[PDB]
Amino acid sequence: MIKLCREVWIEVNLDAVKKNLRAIRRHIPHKSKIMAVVKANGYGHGSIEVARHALEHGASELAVASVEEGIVLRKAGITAPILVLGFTSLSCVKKSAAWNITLSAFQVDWMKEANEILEKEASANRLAIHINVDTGMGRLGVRTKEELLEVVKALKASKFLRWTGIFTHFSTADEPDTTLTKLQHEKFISFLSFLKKQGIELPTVHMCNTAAAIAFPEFSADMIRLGIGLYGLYPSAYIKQLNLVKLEPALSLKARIAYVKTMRTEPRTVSYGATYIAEPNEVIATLPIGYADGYSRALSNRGFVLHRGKRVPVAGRVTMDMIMVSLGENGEGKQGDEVVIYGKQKGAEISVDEVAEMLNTINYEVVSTLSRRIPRFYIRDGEIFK
Amino acid sequence: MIKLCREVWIEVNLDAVKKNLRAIRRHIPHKSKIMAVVKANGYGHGSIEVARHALEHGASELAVASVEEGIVLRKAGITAPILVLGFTSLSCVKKSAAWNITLSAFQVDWMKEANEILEKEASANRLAIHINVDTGMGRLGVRTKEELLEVVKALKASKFLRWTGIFTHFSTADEPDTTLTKLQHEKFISFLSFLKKQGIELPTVHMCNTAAAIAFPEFSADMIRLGIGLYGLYPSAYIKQLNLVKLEPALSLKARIAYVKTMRTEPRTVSYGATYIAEPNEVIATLPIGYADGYSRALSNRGFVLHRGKRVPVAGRVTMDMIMVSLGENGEGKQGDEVVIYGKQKGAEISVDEVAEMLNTINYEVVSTLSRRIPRFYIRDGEIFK
Ligand SMILES: [Cl-]
Ligand SMILES: [Cl-]
Repeated sequence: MIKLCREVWIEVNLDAVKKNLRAIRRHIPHKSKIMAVVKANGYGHGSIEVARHALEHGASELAVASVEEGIVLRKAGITAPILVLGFTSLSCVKKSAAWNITLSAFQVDWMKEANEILEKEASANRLAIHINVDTGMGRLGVRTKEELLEVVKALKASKFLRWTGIFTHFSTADEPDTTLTKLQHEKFISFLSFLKKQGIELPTVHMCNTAAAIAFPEFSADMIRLGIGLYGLYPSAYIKQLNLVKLEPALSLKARIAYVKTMRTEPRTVSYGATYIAEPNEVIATLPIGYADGYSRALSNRGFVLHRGKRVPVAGRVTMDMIMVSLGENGEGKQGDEVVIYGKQKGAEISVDEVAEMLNTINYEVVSTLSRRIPRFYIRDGEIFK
Repeated sequence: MIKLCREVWIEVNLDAVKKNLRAIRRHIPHKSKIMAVVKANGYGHGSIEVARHALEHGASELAVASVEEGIVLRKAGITAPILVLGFTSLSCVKKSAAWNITLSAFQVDWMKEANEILEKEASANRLAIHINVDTGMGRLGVRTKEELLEVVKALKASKFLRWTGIFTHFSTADEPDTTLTKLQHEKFISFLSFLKKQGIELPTVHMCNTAAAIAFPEFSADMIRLGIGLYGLYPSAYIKQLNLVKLEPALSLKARIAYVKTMRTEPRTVSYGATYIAEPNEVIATLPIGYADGYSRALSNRGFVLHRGKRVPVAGRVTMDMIMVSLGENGEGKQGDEVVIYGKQKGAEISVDEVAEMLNTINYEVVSTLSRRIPRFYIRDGEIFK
């Protein structure tokens, strides 16, 4: 069924993804669109297959972190609009227009130089642009209404650029104190209305993320940007509280046992530093995953895996490519049994939220640091492919 | 010079890899060969170009973690012997014999069935095997002198296999207490003395890693396995202190500044959670690197980068694709300046070993978790390619 030389892999359930998008579509207003966020290799899930599926079941645009992530999607066949969320260098203006990637921009001088570059060539490639307004994130974007007016005029004069959006970003919308989130919203609404008093007509307006759309659905306007909710995970434990939308997690991680032995002979030391010594009756099983795959070294002598429906512990330090687990005295286990690292087995579970809690971080980082050297398999309609 | 859409990259200095190989050659006996370890994408440095250079300057063989990692090396034109250090499933016996990859084994029944697979397909190729003996690591390998002889017996009665090595691994050779290292050596030697009193001839013998080649060159036997020393990093502070061999680090990580602004209007909050609030004359700069690249989120409000030879601090939380740093009141900087994240700039340095200490791990983990969406550039005789 699954045949590998080194026996470790990931499974992505695409029937879960479709349900997560149903739930969201049926929460926000009917007049709002969905932009699916698939940067950082689909948050560790794989960007190509998730985008393809999301476009068939409710989304109409995509977002990525860089031009290079967008070009991978065009070569897979996708003709939908693609927006780049970070900052793009002027030396990629010609390539973005050629592949028809939408760029973010917020400076008067960037606009003119990008216009002159496409004018010194020709090509019916007009470059599409979204303007970023910084209302409190403090990362990228324009920050005063006088400055925004200068950028909008510099762009409306530029014959080879085309204005298709304006957005902002909320920095604390996953928290129970809503003070700063409403501040940001008032500031954005006033800037937009100042443009209206001057006779300027507005394109697509977007501002919400996963937490903003669950919590303040009346901020949806034209479009939202759905990210972490696409993959079946909640922005914060607090947003899980409200109990407004039901999501189902899409990823799990598995391996097969490589060797089993009893520690009868001496010495009975295990792994680097010899931080663990076994009984003469203890059974030790070896597994093919290590910290270079993204399984944190801080889980030395601390973590768990599921074998035959029960949790067994890591024994000794984590190494680059393998870990050892203890089956205890008596023992019971064979070369080739299936183990679950994240996910479910019978009626037991080790969830990604649990591991992130144990390591003092967030679920976002646990999934998106899973190495590309692990192969990905996709389930759709109960059957497996790649 | 370097031109990028998203402005972040790695530089790997092959002139430094060459000097590391020379220093090790002069310190060990002349009869002993060198096997270069490039598993896990060359400890994060890139496996292809580093293997090429190493075989041009002293190494005779290579080691990897899995059949798939060896296949990337053969596809780029490399014909040297390649040994898999982990466990390989019988699924890939026919494939390994076709791409001429050497595998480790230590079980009588695995030996028997591997021989059968290649028998029933005729096969002109003979699968090369190395036997792993477990003297104190507790990970994989054979444990008693009687059952090692059954395995030697079975491998010998197998016409489609070829015995080309026997080895073991030291579990504490980087520590001041040399008790256990002396004991494992003693056991390993009496096992081959046992085998030699039966008329059995021995193939290539190897036991040393980086640390045990430096502290005990009299253990070199036929061959050593040079891993972290090749990249210019010391296995421990204790081995670095003995001042026996001089290594030079190969890797640096850089980027360019995306945006600059003075926090004149309100609110002056910076990044998710609003964990840092700026001053109205403070200058804030935005860089394109994040925790999905492998820059740990635990460096939020804690780490540094180098700008114009100064250490400058991360402001607020690390995000998936970007960080923010503070230039101070009326600070000095321009959109496009060069920043150093790991490495040396003007008179300053942030070393990999410092970042590892700050996060309570070892230098192995820091380098081998740098993501593959970051491009690697190679420097040889002081100039650029790839
Ligand atoms: Cl932003
Ligand atoms: Cl081993």
